[PDB]
Amino acid sequence: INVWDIRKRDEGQLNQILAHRNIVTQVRFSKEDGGKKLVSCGYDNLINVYSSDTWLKMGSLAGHTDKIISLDISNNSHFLVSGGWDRSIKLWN
Amino acid sequence: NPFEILPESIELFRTLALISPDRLSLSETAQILPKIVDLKRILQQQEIDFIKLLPFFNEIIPLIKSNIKLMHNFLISLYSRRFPELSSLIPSPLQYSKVISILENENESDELFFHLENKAKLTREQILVLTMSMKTSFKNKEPLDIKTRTQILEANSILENLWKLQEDIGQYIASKISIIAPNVCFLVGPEIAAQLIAHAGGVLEFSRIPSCNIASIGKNKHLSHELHTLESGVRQEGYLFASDMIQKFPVSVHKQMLRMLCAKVSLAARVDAGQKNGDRNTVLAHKWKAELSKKARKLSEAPSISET
Amino acid sequence: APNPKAFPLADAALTQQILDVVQQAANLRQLKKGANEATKTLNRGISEFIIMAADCEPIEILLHLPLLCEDKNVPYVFVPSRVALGRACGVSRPVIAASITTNDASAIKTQIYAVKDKIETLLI
Amino acid sequence: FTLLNRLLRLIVDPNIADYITAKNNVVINFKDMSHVNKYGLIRGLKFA
Amino acid sequence: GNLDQAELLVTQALQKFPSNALLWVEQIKLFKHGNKSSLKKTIFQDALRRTQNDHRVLLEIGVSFYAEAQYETSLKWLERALKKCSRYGDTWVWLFRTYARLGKDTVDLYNMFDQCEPTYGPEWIAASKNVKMQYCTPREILLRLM
Amino acid sequence: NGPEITPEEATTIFSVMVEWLESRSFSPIPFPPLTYKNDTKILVLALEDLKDVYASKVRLNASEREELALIEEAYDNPHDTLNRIKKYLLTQRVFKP
Amino acid sequence: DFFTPATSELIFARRFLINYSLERSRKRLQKEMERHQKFNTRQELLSRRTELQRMANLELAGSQLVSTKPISAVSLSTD
Repeated sequence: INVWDIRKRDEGQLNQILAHRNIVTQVRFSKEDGGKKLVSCGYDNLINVYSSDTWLKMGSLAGHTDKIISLDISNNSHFLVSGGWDRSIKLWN
Repeated sequence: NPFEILPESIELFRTLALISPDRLSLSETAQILPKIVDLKRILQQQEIDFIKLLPFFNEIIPLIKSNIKLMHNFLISLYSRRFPELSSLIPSPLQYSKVISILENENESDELFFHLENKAKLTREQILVLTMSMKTSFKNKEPLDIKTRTQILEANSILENLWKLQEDIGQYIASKISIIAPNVCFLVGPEIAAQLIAHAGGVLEFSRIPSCNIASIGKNKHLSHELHTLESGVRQEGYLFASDMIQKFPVSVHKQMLRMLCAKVSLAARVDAGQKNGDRNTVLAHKWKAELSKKARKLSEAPSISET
Repeated sequence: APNPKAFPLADAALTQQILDVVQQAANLRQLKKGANEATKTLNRGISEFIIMAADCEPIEILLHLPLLCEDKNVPYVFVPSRVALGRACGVSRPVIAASITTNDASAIKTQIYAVKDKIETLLI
Repeated sequence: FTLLNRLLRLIVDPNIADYITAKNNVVINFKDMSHVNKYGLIRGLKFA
Repeated sequence: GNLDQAELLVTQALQKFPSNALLWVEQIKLFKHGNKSSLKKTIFQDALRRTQNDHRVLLEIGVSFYAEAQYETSLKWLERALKKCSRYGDTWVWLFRTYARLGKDTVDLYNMFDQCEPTYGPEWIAASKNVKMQYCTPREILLRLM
Repeated sequence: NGPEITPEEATTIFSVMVEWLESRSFSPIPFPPLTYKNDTKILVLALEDLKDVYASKVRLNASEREELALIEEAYDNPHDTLNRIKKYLLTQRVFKP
Repeated sequence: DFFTPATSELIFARRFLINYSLERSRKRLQKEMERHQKFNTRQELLSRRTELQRMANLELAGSQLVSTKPISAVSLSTD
């Protein structure tokens, strides 16, 4: 995940992140929280979470037997709703 | 009410289709024939909203096949040990049920003429071997139970009505195949295309069928006592072998025209499965039909004589 | 470009690797050529993955398969040239669709899982 | 072959009988002409 | 009841574990429902190639043919399952069901059963877990299973 | 025009044969077992009956050499030949011209 | 070609976009102004670690099968 800070154009633009074993499918932000929390999904079976500053892995989210092709975050950031080649929507509480 | 009646009906076909044969569940079984008549009237005069109805048939008709097959296996499960050769000699469940009702009619020459008229699908030789089994096997003793006689009469009724429903779907699809699968229609014919799609259910599924298995679709069940080998040498027979595209060319080429023909039918049905319902072009099946014509005329024309 | 419709389509390098696996499994008898035998492998479910051809015409006859591949959840790619594909399958006549099947005793199994993994990368 | 075949099903395992009639139904060939024998016994067979 | 995701999970579970028999058991059940029933005998052949004629797979063959009403074929497959593994009890259950429908004499089967003393299988273990059949003779266990 | 035999005639004559086999109490001939007692000797009789023609001519043609080759392979491998024979009796309904 | 099209329908909309993104740029950056003005390390870092701990403590809640093929698009509606 290439996190580009475009507020600084000539210095420290990119903060690179190592997301998933295989490629990255969808990336989302914590929305109403004012960002500061990111959530990413990819063809690795894990859905992982990040912060807007450290940009590090806080934890890995299991629950997908197979590829994770889509992800979306609740506006209030409480619950996560995703879908994948498992052909089933999933929640996180 | 079609959308109200139909899902519950398909659910019923799932229930009894899941019910194993030799376990009768007669009360639950008789509840199908009201839904059979219901689907007959929904099908016959409605002629409205086909586009929604096509996937519904693609769903139900395989369940209809497994269901009539189930009634067949349960029915022979009823006739077991009384006249066991009847399944081996009579392949079809329709011929099976009707001919059985005829053996249980009891009401000689009127019998030989009567199963020929009522069954109507029985060839002379089939009648011959059937009569052989009547002498060497059929017990001609009164049935074990009159309640068993009423049970098998009921099974005859539900199997007959169910087959009439399948044939009705075959006629309705037979009407709409022009817009359904235009390539297969132009390539073979409306009736035979309707029989292929009818036996294979969804056009998607008939595209999921390889070209090698299409030739045997519709083939009367292979029977070791019946003769097979023909001068054309074709062992598949079946629907497509009865098409004009084959039968117009000489006896030597029927085999190659059968293999090539089944291939082009598979490809054509795959194109029709890929195309939207609104925009369809027959040009592919057209140039393929031209190619098959070239193949048949080349295989028909022998090689020119060599200089001695 | 080899048609607007057909997707995904690999590059020259990955195409080279995939065709290498095509010839290899073809030497191990783990491959099934043709659209009909590809369909049979998909229905049986023993297919590791599906290769198809971009330059083939018409494209629809190869476009019936991707629906079946997405049904069985099996990966598939499009090599650009059917001539190169069948040439890799060991047939002079150009082949459109080939299928790498499953063998638990196969020595190339790891190669098939690697190439298959890159295919799943392409699928999207 | 139908009557004959049943009469053989009386004698032998119907596998053997169906083999017999299946062998009596073949493509008979002479020079540049070919047909099938549907009707009548083929004498050249050993079990004939 | 929806067998689509079941088929998917079977395919993936075979990709990870082709050798295990129980997966081919559940798949043979899926194709036993007959939503397709196009590829069937070839799926039995594949199950016998992968599982190498496992008694569970053979049993599932005899249960599928049991749902095809043919007690000669299903009886044959159940007997083959006996020869592979005797101590597996579901074989005996589906036996006494098939002999119950066809009508053959079961006495020798009771003899080989008392010689067998089978405890194995999901249905049999379930019988032991029903707590009413906890301590009782295997004969009346079978009687209550039928 | 179909088979000349009518179901009435077939009924009568087949009833005659069945009534005869029942009156004589004739046990039907079983398919040859996997292991049959006189099996090898029966195979010998067949092969010798086939070699009866070829013991004479000193000059064999191609087809005769193929047949005699088959027969010699039948002496060399009776188990493989007998199993090849039982396979055809159980299976093939389609034969070469 | 570079800068070739006129796009008449665009200019009327594009000026609505310079007004729109202009005012929401000033308003948004003003919210940022109040935020960076009023934060501090204590409830900033503690709340941050709290939320991150929550996400790290999330676990699969439920799942619902939908379609015969995989589910490509998953989007939560507003609220």
